[PDB]
This record gives sequence, C-alpha cells and structure tokens, in this order.
Amino acid sequence: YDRGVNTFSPEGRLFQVEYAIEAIKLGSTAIGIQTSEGVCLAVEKRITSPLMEPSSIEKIVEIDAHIGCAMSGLIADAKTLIDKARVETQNHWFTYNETMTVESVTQAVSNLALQFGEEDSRPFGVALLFGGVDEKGPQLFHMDPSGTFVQCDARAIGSASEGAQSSLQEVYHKSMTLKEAIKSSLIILKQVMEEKLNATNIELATVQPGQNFHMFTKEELEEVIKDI
Amino acid sequence: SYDRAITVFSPDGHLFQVEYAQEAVKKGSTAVGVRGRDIVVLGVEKKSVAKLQDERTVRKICALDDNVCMAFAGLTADARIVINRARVECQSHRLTVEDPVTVEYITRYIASLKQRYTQSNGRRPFGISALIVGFDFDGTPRLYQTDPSGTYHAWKANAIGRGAKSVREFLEKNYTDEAIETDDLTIKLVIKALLEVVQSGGKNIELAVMRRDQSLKILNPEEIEKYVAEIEKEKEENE
Amino acid sequence: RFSPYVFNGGTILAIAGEDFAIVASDTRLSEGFSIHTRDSPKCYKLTDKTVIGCSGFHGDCLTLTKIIEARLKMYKHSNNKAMTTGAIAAMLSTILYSRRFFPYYVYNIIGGLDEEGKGAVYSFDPVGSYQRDSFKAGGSASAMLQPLLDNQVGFKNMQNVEHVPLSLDRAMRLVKDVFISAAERDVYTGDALRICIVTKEGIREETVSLRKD
Amino acid sequence: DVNYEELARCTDDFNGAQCKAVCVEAGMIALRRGATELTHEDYMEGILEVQAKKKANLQYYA
Amino acid sequence: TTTLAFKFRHGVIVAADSRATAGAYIASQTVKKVIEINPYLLGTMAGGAADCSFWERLLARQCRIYELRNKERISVAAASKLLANMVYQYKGMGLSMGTMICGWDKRGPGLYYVDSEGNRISGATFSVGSGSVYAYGVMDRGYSYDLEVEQAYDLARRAIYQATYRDAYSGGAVNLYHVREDGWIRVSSDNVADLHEKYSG
Amino acid sequence: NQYDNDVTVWSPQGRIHQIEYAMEAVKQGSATVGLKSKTHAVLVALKRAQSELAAHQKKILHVDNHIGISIAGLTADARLLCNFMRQECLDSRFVFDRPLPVSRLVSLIGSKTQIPTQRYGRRPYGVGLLIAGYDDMGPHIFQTCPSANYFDCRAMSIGARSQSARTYLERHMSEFMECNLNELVKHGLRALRETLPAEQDLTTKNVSIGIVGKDLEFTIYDDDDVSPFLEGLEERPQ
Amino acid sequence: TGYDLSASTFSPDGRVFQVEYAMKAVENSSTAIGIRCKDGVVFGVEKLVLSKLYEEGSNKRLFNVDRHVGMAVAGLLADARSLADIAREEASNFRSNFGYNIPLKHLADRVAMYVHAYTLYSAVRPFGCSFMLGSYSVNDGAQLYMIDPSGVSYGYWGCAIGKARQAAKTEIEKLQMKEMTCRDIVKEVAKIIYIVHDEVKDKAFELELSWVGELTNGRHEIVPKDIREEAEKYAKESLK
Repeated sequence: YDRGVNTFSPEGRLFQVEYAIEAIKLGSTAIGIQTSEGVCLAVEKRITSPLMEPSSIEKIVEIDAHIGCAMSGLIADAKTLIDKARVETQNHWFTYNETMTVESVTQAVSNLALQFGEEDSRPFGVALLFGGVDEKGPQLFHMDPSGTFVQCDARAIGSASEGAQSSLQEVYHKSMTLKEAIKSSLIILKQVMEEKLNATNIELATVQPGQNFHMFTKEELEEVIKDI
Repeated sequence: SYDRAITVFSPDGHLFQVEYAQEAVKKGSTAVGVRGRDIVVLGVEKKSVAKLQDERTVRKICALDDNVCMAFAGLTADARIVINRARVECQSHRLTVEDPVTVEYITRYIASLKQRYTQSNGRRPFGISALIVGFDFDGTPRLYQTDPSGTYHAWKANAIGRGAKSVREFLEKNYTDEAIETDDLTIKLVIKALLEVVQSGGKNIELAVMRRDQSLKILNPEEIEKYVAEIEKEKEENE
Repeated sequence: RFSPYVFNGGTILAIAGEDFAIVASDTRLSEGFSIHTRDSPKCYKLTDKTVIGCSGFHGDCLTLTKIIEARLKMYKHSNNKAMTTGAIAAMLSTILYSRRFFPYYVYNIIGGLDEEGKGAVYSFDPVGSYQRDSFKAGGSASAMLQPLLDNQVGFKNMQNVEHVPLSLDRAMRLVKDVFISAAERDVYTGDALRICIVTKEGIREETVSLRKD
Repeated sequence: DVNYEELARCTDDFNGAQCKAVCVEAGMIALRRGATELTHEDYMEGILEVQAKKKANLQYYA
Repeated sequence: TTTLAFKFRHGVIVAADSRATAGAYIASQTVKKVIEINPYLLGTMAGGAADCSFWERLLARQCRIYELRNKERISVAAASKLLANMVYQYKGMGLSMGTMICGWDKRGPGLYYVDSEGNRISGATFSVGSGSVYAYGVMDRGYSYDLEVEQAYDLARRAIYQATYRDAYSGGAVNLYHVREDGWIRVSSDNVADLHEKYSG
Repeated sequence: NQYDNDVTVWSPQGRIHQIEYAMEAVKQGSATVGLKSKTHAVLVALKRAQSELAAHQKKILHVDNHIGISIAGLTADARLLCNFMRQECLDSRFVFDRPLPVSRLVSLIGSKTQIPTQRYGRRPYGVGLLIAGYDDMGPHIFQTCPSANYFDCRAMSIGARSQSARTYLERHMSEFMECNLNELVKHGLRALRETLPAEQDLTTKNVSIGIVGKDLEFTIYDDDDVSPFLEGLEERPQ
Repeated sequence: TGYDLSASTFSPDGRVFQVEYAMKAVENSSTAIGIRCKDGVVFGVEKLVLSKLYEEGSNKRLFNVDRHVGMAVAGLLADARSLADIAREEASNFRSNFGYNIPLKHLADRVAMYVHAYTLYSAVRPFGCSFMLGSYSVNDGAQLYMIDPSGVSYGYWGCAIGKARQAAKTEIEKLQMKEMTCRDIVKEVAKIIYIVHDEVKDKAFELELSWVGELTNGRHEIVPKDIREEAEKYAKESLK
C-alpha cells in the first residue's frame, strides 16, 4: 500500500519521518561532549577496504570559522544542508556584521527540515551534530530529520547510540576538562568500532574561545591514541 | 507538471531506488583503473563487441577537459547526459578561476547533481557509477568514483561493474609498492588485473592512459598484445 | 510634472561621549515657505541604547522608521537578544541600498552605546555609505554646525590648546549654543529643540524652546 | 477512598472485562506488597499497568 | 580622491587619502577608503562610496563561501572576475565604481583594476580618481621594480602628497597599507598637515 | 481501512480520519494548562527532556508584545505557524500602527490551516496552540486544533493525560476569576501536578510559566525566576 | 468497493457517494432552525454545553456576511468559516463594483456555485457544511435561502438543519408565516428549540437568536438575549 507520502499514522505521526529515523541507525557513530573550555567531538570514518584512501572521507566539515559540524547517515544528503547552512551564516554576517549564533543556525536549517511534498520529495536522512562557541559559551547541538532541535550536553547518535549514551552518562560530570574528554571519547570509540583503532579510523575536532583554530591535523591523533 | 515523489523511504530505513538501482551498475560492463605516481591508467573490459562492426561510437572513455578522463559502468544512456552536463559545468569554471578544473570539484559536481536528481519530484535516479581520473594542476594524480547515492570517494584503484568483489579482492594482492615502480608495470598491471576479469582474449580490453601533461592516449591493439605476451611469458616464468 | 521629492528640512545633531551619546533635532516641519507644524520631533527610540534621527523628506523618514522598528523585533524574535548598535548600521546600509535606483531622500544619524560603554555615532547618506564618527550633523544646517564642533570638540586649527575630553555638562551647552546661533541665520531650524541623552541607565529626554519665528 | 472517576474519566476503549482485570493486577501487586488492603495509588497504577503496550522507553521528554 | 597601487619585489603597496566630498561641501575628513575584504585581500574606493562598499562587500561573500567549499583561498584574478561579472549586469543604470583588487596569490604578487563600465586589466602601476593624473606623474619618475621598503613607503606617500596638494578633491589622512605573502599589514596613517612640515624642507 | 488513505476521502460514517489521526498527534505532546482571571492570563507548560544530559525541550515561545502561545505536538509546524504568527502581527502593526486584538488573529490561523486540510496531498498541522493576550476588553485563552476549530474558553488543557487537569479545573472555575497573580499561577500548575504520576516531582528544572497583563508585558520564566513561584505548595496526598 | 473513495466517480446505480457522505456528515451536528415572518427573518441555533467547555459567546454559529445578510451554519465548523470568508469577499466584490447592496439571489448563486465547484474534482473534497441566509430590504422583502453540501440552493419559508431535523421541522407548519410579527416569532422559535433536543442526550444547552428585518432597519444583529428574555419565560411554562 504505497500511500500518499505526507500521511499521518494511526498512533499518529508522519509515516515517512518515522521511517526516516530508522535510517540513522545504520549510519556510522559519533560522539559529542560539551566542555566548559570548548567542544570536543568524535566520529568514525568506517574504512571499507584497503583500496580506499582514508583521509578523503569527510565526517566533519567546519561551517564557519567558529561553528563546527558533524554529519551522519547518508552523507550526500548532508552536503546540501552544509553548503546552504554556510550561505545562511554568511547572509547573517553581511546583513549584520556579527557572528551568527550557534542556535539560530539550526533554526535556519530545521525550518526546512520539513519541505517535502508534491506541490509547493522525501525528508532528509541525516542526523547532524552542531558545535561551536558563540557569546553564550561553547554550545553543543543536535538536529534530527523531524526538525525537533534540542540542546544536548553529551550526545551520541547512530548505531552505537544506545550503548554510547548508556555508557556515557556514567563517565560524565559538570566540570569536565578538554584533554580529559578527548581521551574520554576514544575509550568509547574503541569499544564500539569493529576495526582496530589506529591513525586512519577516527578524527577529532575541537573548537574553543582561546584554542582556535585549531582544526584537525594528523600526528596530533598519534599522540592522542598512544596515551591509552 | 509532474508532481509525484518517486523515491521515498522504506520502513526498514533504506531508500529503494538509490540502494536498488545499483543493480544496473552490477549488470553492466566492468572497468578498472589504477593510478601510477606519474601516469594513470584506466580501462573498460567486457566490451562484448560484435567484432565485425564499428567501434568508435561505443567508446566509453571520454574527456571533459583534457585534464580529466572519464570511465563508467551501468547503462550508458543515462551516463551521456551526466557527461555532457559535466562538460558544460567544467567549461564555465574555465570562464571563472583561470586554473584548469580540479578533479575533486568536478566529482562534487556529478555527485551533487546526482544527489539532487534523486531528491527531486518525478525523477528516476541515475543508475551509473563512474570514475573521474586526472592528473591535476601542480602535477598530482588522484582518482574518485561516483555512486548513485552521490558519494564521491577517493580510491587508490578501481573495481566497478560485474564482479567488483573479484577484481577489488584481487588488487589487495596487487598493492605491493613495487607495483607500480614503472609505467609499463602499471599498464601491464591493469591488463594482468583484467586477466581475472572477463574473457581477456585481447579484443574486449580497451585501455587508455594520461602522462600527466599529455592529452589522453587511446592505445591501439598493438602493445596490448605485447603486454599479453610479456604477461603470458611471465606466467611461463612463474613455474 | 509630478516630481516625487520635496525638501522638508530639520537639522540633526549627534555627539559621542565617553560613556554617553547625545542626539538632538529641531522640530519645525516645513514645506516650501509655509509652516506645517511647530512640534514634530525627529529623535526616535529604537532600543534602550540606540536612538536614530531622520531628516530630509518626511514620508521616507516615517517609512524608514517603521521598517527599522519592524526588523528590530524580527531580530528579537529570531535570536533572543536585541540588535547591537553595530548591527543596525549594517542593516540600515542594506536597506538604504535596497532602493538604490529610486533612492530615498533621507539623511540618517544613529547614536547609541556599543558593547563596551562608549559613544558610537554612525552617519549615513541616501545612497547608503556609512562610517563611525565622533560627531556629525546632517540636514539643512550641516554647514552651519560642522566647523563649530571642529572648533569645540575636534580641536582642529588651534595652537597651544590642551586636550580635555568631552564632559557631560559641556556637551549640553554645546548643543544649546549651536542650535540657538545656528537657528538665528537658518530658516529651517525652528522653535522646539528635542534633546535625547543615551546613558548606560536608559534614555533621558529634555526639550528647550527657542525663538518663535 | 477511590475516585472511580479516575478510571471512568481515563477509560478509553477499555472493555468491561478489562476492568475486571484492572483490579486483579492492582490486587496482585497488593499481594506482593504484603498489603492488608487495596488503595487508589495501587489502583491507578493498575490502569496503565494492564494497558497499554510499552515498555519501550521514556526519554526525550525525561 | 586618489588611490594608487603598484607592485614591486616585496608585495603590493596601496595608499589613499581620506577626503570624500559632496559637491563643493566636504562631508567628512576621515573616510577610510581602502576597504578590507579578507586577511589577504585589499580593495579601494573611487567615485561613488556606497557602490564600492556594497559590491566589494558582496565580493567578500562569494570569496568566503569559495574558501568554505574548495578549502583554498581564492586567487586574485578570480576575485576580479567575479567582481566584474557582478558589476557588468547593471551597465546602463549609472553605477560609478572605480575599485582595485590587490592580494597575494600562488603566482605571487597580484593587482587588478575594475571599472563600472566593465574594464578589467592587470598591470604594474595604477592610480584611480580625480587626482589620479596628478599621481601618475610623480609616481612614474621614481618607480622601478627594484625598490626597498622605506623607499617604496616614501614614494607612495609622496605621490599622495602631491595629489592632495594640487587637486582640490583630495585631502585628509594618508592611509598606507602593505600586502605581503602572509596576509596584508597596515603601515601608518600620516596626516597631510604634518607631512607638509616633512617634505616642505 | 482503504478510506483511511488521504484527507480528501470522506468516511461512510462522516468522520474524516486524517483529522482524527492529527488529534492523536495532539494528545501525544506533553501537558500544558492555560487559565485566565478577569485581569490577567496565565499559561503554564511542562517540559519533557529526552535523556538526562539533554536539556528539556521548551514549549512557551514569545510571539508579540502581548500575544503568547503554548504548544504541544510537532515542532517544525510550530515554527511554521510561529513565523506566520509573527508576520501577521507586524503586518497590521506596520500598516494600522496599532496592535492586533487576538480575536481576529485566530481567524487567520483557521483560514491558514484550513486549506491544507482540504486539497489533495496536504497534511494538517499537528498543533497545540494555547493563545493568550490582551485586546482592549481584557484577557483571552483560546485553543486550536488541526481541524481548525478554535474555542474561547476560560481554561483548557491539551497534551498527555490532560483530562485530569480539566477535572481539577471544574471544581475551581468558580474561584478562578477574582484572584491575583501569585495564587493564580500555583492554581495553574496544580493542574500540572495532577498531570503527572504521584511518585516523582514537580521539579524546578522543567516547568515554564508565561503571564500577560496590563502593566506587565508578556514574559517567560525559566526555572530560576520560576524558583520563587514553586516555593510554598501543598504536599501531594497519600 | 472502489466506488466510494474518489468524488469524481459515478457509482453504478447512478449517484455520487462522496456527496451522499457529505449530506449525512451534517446529520450528526446539532439542530439550528430558521423561519421568516411577513417583515423579517428569525434565526435560532441550539448550542451545546456539557460541563465547562467554553466561555459564553465562543464559536458562534451565527455569522454576519453583509450589512443585511447573515449565516446560520451547522455541520462541520471550519469549512463553514471558510464559506463565511468567501461569501464575505463576494459581497465585497458586488458592493465595490455595482454600487448597491447585494440581493440574496446572486449571493446564493455565487456561493452555491463554489459549493458545487468543489464536487467535480479529486483535487478537493466536497464541503460538509450547510447554512441559512436571511435578509431584508424594502425593495426586496424577506428571503430565506438554504444551501446544502451538494450545491442545491432554493427557498423556504422555514427550515431546520441538524440531528433533530425532522422533529424540529414538524411543528413549523403549525405556525403562520403570513400574519405574524417577528417579535412574536422570536419566542415562537424559542419554544420548540427548547422543546426539541430533549435533555436525556445532553444535560445542558444554550440558545442563540439572531434577527434581521424591518424592526432592525436592515442591519442584521444578534438580539440582546438578556433583553426581553422572552425565551425561557415561555419555555419553563411550556413543559405541561
């Protein structure tokens, strides 16, 4: 019964949004943690074969100078939201001569998280993680296909979400520092990955008021893993 | 006009037409390709030629600029529009910023186009995978493949089409850094990799190279027979 | 024919202090040689800490004032905080340039405090260029004000003149003296003088009458 | 003290036989509580205890 | 209104005055004409003010998004080409825009000149404005490719001094910048009334 | 169930099912209670965060200098009718140079949400508005529905198990008229403490309270200006 | 199966089921009647109060389209407000264009062609609303028109729309249209609006009355229900 793509459920909810949520579950995992000093962030590239070059894969693209990002699920759906969210930040800066706050970015995306239909096709299949430092401090955010945008202090996504959250409330408190959190992520990653953790599997991303920028180079990660 | 969402989410999370329409990739001609440190080499196989008829119109390695080579699998009909749109795109880039087209830019063009060609109303998604190889400005060679999802993805070597697991499993026994220390080892490496591919009788193997400053050279069936000669003589030396 | 511009007049004055900013404007709205009214203040409260003045053609002052006071509340509804004084300058540059090929006939002056407790007076032109200045004066009596504020605040062309910064009491007798002595020779500078003081503690307003002709 | 409006107001699709089983599991925890008598806080728990469905999770909202 | 730009062995020097009139009356003495676009580009102002501010600002938009896409800072000729494609569509509506584009590139030093009519020419030396013809004269006598840093500062300040002397539409400060490989750097801002004591003897 | 397909198809019983399923999307949202006096209007919501570490998703959002709305159900459509709400406020604020009365605002919500309930391929809006403001004749508490039928009440509540809030309110509707703010608010969120199970708080970190008055602009309080209101309540009974 | 779903398909016995389903969707709504006298049109709508639900004067099914024309809607309510806005706009077009006040005949045509115009496509659904139209002009007289969801518009002396429909139009033939003044006809409506819909189904109710004619001098307005309060003074004395 291929019905009427914008139709509610008997529960009810949007059928196709509820189907879209299950598309996050087969995507790769990620870890965000809000620090009082900044925002650290983690992901796994999921190398498929030694054929592939490992460093061309992007899971973190950096939206402005001061607003990081993390994508998930289908990447080619995510790239459109990345490129247009950058345009919305620049339009904010060229009407206003100030940095667009980290909050209003996700309103400016989630107002078109739901545009599917026939007149006026399918909803997006991505679950983004926005970081960044505005004047309100280091903020860590999270948006879904439904557009239901909420602040999350330390959010996991994807396939590992249940065990990563469930294991992650045990090891988190209010006064986390940065280099504590950075090695506090890779423990969870080496628990949840299937390939051996090394210099080609994961990538970190940090953004701070006083440690910037401050992006993500190699051979930092070599020192990061060897501290285990 | 034509308002109907063709491609919708299945309840187990998949898109169908994206993750189903790769079967048209699975039932087309094969194409492999490696990159040398100096000269790249890509080639189509399983040509299934009529062997008494014309051959330049079934040529499925082409160019966008001289900087960029093509290779693809799947049904060629949908690939033609992707090629021509890619060419019209890569010419206006010359009209803008005066360096020639970097290969990563044009792969983001085919990938972004093919994504919004899945996303829109009333449009069947493309059923092609394709390769885009070109030694860029500042002399650095690299390659990318496409996807009907639209996920450009940089490999060191290729296997797309029929039996991509076979050749892609084979090139792990290739990737010793001796191969390729010589360009003749790269070309005979590709053809010797296409030995495990379909029939390999010296007819359906069409290979083309690019020597990092030259326009792409479609090689005649002249040294393909000599590379089969040194490959078969090398297998005579293998025992 | 129907010539869609008419000159009204009025003269806007702004002086940026150390922690304050004084915006002042005359009130005589006049077309041609007649007098339409003797009370029509130009100084407009935008936020708590930013006061705009608008002279020139009057209908574009009303229209521009209402568009600005709309987009302020749109910014407040979007981003949970008021517009900074630096942001209003850029937005007004885009608005004043948005009608470039059928232009406004309006001289704009924005005064108000910045983030750090300092006087930030921005000025404009009808095409929409802008700059930060310590003191400006638009309208029909710019050439009757600007060298005098240069002689009092700017300290140009004076030798052996020690430099005191502008105090709060000194700027008031400056504004009163320039509107009296400027109002003596000008015709478009009129009876009531609105004075708005922008402090860190809110908005103070004071109105002093002048000669009645 | 039992409202009997509590259920009656919150009864939706509840069959007359389900109400027979509402007092059962309410009395079943009253059993394993070692309680002498049944109370509404024990009653009203049995409302959502028998129906509906779940467990699933309580989150996003809490 | 006089800007001037010339490239030598060490990057590109840009200098301009600050006076911007309105008819015979002078609006202000402190208009900062050389508009900062990026940390590695510099644009100037000529003729109209709001046109150069607006269209160079809108150039900075596409340059920043270009950097956010291709992970590379944009070349100078690309910025000039995008600016000319933006200006050209309004030909016949009356834009007065005499900007210049300066910056460092992979090919080294760089300079281009963009008119509102649609001119786009590279070059060694330029001067744009009303007092520009007063600046080519003294600028072409002391110029070669091989100059020192203080020598180029003294030339590029002297030429603005003759421009603000002889022309009436030029005056105010002398805003002097310096473009290098690692991004531009401000040099100084000397007032003309102080410079007359210096070069008068 | 083949006539459960679209919004176009009438039932053979006379009840268009997509509206009923959208009412089910109204009931799945959290509880919120709006109730007025003769001199003020107070609407109180209850947030429901996802996990422990994620902050609670807010409900009450500021709209105009006197108009404020609660929400339950979907969020993106709440931003959609939110942006339409702002735009139709400052349209007449731009033209007539007076604020809009509420009772002619809500007809734009009914005529706005009407057309996506009739034409083909348009869903209704999962929406839970509790509108509150001043016109010149005092306060008003409205509610909406995805069927676009707006009710002028004196007190309502929508959301999960909100019927218990109603059966609280009916035995105090004779006393919800004269009283001023400080007991009116706690008279508000007593209904919220009946919307919960009786074994967990009633915390400070979740409840949000919005008030609109004559000498009091529309204001949202969040846990900390709320902390002076939650002090001094009665214990839940045994 | 398959013949009831879309609106644009005839059924093999020869009628349209979506229209027939639209007719009995109004059948579930409450009773609202109307009647005209020799110089005016009297409306009456019985309204439902269970316990608390709404403040007095919420969602009044009596509307006011023009200066001299009003609605009395019953059925689903939202589409009735949509027809109120459209008929409002049509009176605005006639008022703006031709200079004089809209007759009730043109208004019945221009609304009824829209209600018909949503029964020809599967783009939309047929409406689920039915409404009265009362009016008075000295060169016109009092007319009372009746529009169903199918699109049929014609003329009554008196009508009734609701659940209790036949029982609430049984008694209207007892009354006399020709002689009576409408000031009697107000309580002559309220007696059977109090009589019909007996209180075992719903415990309580509340009455609206709207009255246009010669006494109101062309303007249509609600009568002040407190003023003269003639309804329940007769209605409590009408049980025996």
